[PDB]
Amino acid sequence: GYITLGMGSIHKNDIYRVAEHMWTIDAYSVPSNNHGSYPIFGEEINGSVTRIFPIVYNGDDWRSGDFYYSVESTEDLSYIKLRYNGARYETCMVSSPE
Amino acid sequence: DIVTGAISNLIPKLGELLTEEFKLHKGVKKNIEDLGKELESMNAALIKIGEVPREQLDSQDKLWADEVRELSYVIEDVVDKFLVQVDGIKSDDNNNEFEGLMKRTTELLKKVKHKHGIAHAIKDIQEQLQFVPHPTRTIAIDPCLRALYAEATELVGIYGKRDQGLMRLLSMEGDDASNKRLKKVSIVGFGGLGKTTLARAVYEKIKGDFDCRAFVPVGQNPDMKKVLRDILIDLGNPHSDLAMLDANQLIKKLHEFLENKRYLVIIDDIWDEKLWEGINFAFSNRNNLGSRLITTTRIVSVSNSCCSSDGDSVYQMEPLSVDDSRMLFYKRIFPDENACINEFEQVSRDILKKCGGVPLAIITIASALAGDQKMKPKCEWDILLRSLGSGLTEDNSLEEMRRILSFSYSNLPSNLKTCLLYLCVYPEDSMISRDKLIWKWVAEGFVHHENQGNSLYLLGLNYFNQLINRSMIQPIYNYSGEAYACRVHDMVLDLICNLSNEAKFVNLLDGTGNSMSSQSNCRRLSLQKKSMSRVRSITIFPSAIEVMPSLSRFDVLRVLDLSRCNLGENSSMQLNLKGVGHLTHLRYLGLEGTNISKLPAEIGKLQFLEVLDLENNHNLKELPSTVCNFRRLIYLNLVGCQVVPPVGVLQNLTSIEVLSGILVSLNIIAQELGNLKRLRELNILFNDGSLDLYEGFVKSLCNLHHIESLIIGCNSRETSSFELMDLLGERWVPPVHFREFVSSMPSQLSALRGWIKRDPSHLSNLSELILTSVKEVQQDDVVIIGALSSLRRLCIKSTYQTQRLLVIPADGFRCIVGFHLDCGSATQILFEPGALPRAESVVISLGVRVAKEDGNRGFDLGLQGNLLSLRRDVFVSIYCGGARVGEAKEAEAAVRRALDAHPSHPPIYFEMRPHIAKGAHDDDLCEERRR
Repeated sequence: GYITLGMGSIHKNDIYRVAEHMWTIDAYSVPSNNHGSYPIFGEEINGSVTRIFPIVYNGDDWRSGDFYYSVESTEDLSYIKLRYNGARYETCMVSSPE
Repeated sequence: DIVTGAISNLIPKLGELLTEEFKLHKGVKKNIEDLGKELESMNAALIKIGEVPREQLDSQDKLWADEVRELSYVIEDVVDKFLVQVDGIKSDDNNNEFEGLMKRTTELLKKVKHKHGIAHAIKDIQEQLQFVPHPTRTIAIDPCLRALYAEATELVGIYGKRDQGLMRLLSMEGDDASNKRLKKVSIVGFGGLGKTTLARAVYEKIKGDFDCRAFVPVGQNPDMKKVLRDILIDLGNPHSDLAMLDANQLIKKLHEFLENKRYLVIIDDIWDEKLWEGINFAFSNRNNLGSRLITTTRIVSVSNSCCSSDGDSVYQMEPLSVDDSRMLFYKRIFPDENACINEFEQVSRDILKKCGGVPLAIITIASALAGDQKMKPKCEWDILLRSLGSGLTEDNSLEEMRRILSFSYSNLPSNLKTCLLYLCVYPEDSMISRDKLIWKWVAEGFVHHENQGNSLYLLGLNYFNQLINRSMIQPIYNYSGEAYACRVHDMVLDLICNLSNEAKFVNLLDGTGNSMSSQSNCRRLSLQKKSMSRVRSITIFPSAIEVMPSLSRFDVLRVLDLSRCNLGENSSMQLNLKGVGHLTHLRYLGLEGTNISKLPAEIGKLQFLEVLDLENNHNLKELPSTVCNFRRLIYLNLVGCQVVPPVGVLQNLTSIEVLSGILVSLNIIAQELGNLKRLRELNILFNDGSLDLYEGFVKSLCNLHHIESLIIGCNSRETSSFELMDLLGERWVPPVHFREFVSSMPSQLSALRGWIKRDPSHLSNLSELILTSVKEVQQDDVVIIGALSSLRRLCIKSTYQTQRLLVIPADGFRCIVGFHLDCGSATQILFEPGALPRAESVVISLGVRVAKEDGNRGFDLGLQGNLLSLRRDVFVSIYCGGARVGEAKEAEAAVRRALDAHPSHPPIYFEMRPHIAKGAHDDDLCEERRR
């Protein structure tokens, strides 16, 4: 029960809460050292909108600093992705809870 | 070069040892007095001999290969031993043995120079040869550099997608007998002409007319196992799992899939020449159906072997004109005006005919002319000129363009050569953070300790900017326009690797080890997937942890890096830190991201560390009760780790210049905080709050006269106290070069106004200001913030707001790239026309207004014909405050109307915080309250 990517592994039962809490906080409310303020709206899939919010290596919440992981999701916990900046971009899809 | 660089730093080092240590022993001082004079003569002699290349010094260069380079190490092995170990063990007899070798070297210099024909500059030496942390800001990155790279990437697009000729030679016009035969066309070009982008246009636009398609890169791996596996994935369709396969059976392996199938595959970014024949053998002879094979290459000679059959054709991208090429050149040198040098200007352009005017060769030669200002008569016209080959069609391979990059390498001033060579330890196209690289240069000692007592980090920063300046490393920008990472070009990587492996400076393990011993000395090793006691730098990347020996078998090691690795407390490598005791020479122990359980108790026995980076470790809880001997360290990063500092363990650590992540309990913020006079950056986290704690923090901060960065945060959920911010604004005065201020505690802008009219030197370096709990933002507050001459990133929130409107003046904010003013329900925001000249991203809120205009008006901001420099997204919130849905929807459309004639087309987003999105009844009769 994990999701593998460029150099790390994140346990599955933690990405879900990151994808959900990002739809309850305000938009552009948490500043960052680089990049910019998050969460940021993304491109549209099957209607509605998407949001992106950084996550840390272990899987805990992110308050401020620097990051190299991101989670993008819709407001149904159906379409979820994991994003990695690192050396190069690498995207993997996330299954849906049942 | 390497020989002079490694020795040029020991003369100041042993001179400092005489001042600090050797003055105590009269007998040793006399012996070191002989050591000092010989070293001053010998290293200076090597500089004079430095005009003669190393290899011509058969007596000397082979003696580095045997003794001298090791002598520069064994001396350094006892130089670092002189400070503490020799002070305890009294290894004076070792000096007598070594000075004899130098005496022979002194005799050799008298003899070798006399025999080799060099001028006898030994007796001629007597005739011919003979506090503040900020020494000098040598240079900042040239502002014109960012625009120049922007045009180059935009210029390659226009010169791409011109495949009208390429489609003609594809022979895919109609039905013909020749169209039924195999036609494998190869395209070749220089490093930067942009054929890789062009090759995609044919691939995408021909999908309908072809049954199958494929596109997979090769890269800089000269192997067949990887490409065959990649090819079989997308021959015409996925073909399940075929990882376990052989190269010989590829003839049959491709046979079972495309025996009579119309196949259209494309192979790009290849440096191998016989690969074309091998796949062609697997593709059999010419068929009777009709297929095309397109391959690109950056080496013509490699492509010449790839394309040397009848029917096949060679297509190369043209040179970038003669008029459009001047734009990429004349911008870098003469931004405004020049009418003095034109004949030399034009003739230097025609020099590039060896490549024709390729983008890479233009930038490398142009930027070498100007580093910070213009230059004297060039005189380059007499060296490279035109006689350096002619690569229009035949010398364009690694015969001519390589020489152009080689000429610029030898013009770099002295010490920059050794710093640039060190970048070979990183893989292709890797991301190199600025902070990590600079703090590693100091550890090994590539920065000459000039002016005797200035910060090494700042001098290291000067080197990085100058490398960015000309052509050697490509910057990677970020928010507010700063370079926080760098990249190395593809061809420049080849030049560094060949030059590095010729002098054996750094060894790169491919994944199976290198048979280097005795003469092939192993000095600095980089690992990317006995008799090694002479190693002094080991680096491991997070893909080869399974291949590494234990930590015990090391005795002279200096740098040990395990960033992002899996040292931790997991896996099956038995990688416990126990056994680190026998490493009493380390200068860089970077455990950046491993899940460390407990720091070893003997870590304090290594009284030579300069940097210690624990960038992320959640389960770390306490420092060992032995960290009091570290009096030579500059770096200590503790972010992401919940550790409580021990009592009375931080006072005698008086060498710090940066500290990131600590807590406060009773008096650690006052008893052992003001003693650190060299601290420059501070990052702290507060747990609790009372007047007996903030008072101690403020008093200590007054004694730190050399602080330029400050970050404060809170951890407790309750933050009703306003004590910390008000106390700081009344007593403390910022230094002359204060740079960063970030705070999340509750704050007031009256305090910031106090600092402005106290400082003798008004704030002229505060480039950032982050505040997330401001209460009041008044009209007088915005003007004062807008008068700062170096601000680059502002982000202010608001709570308990009591004003009705705010305006941003036209004459005001000048160097702002980010704007994050997000006041609450009140404070309608109206931008003054033609303001924020260089803003790149803004967020602004609006509300219900009313009572502002007599009639019912659509909510209008100032955005029509304004913000003429937006590039990234623009965000506008919306606040109802007990209003009508129809008004809110009108506000959504009104804002989007203004930013539609903007001649840059930036993306626009909106978000309704009260979540009006419902069953969508227009006559909702008010929505909610402010909650």
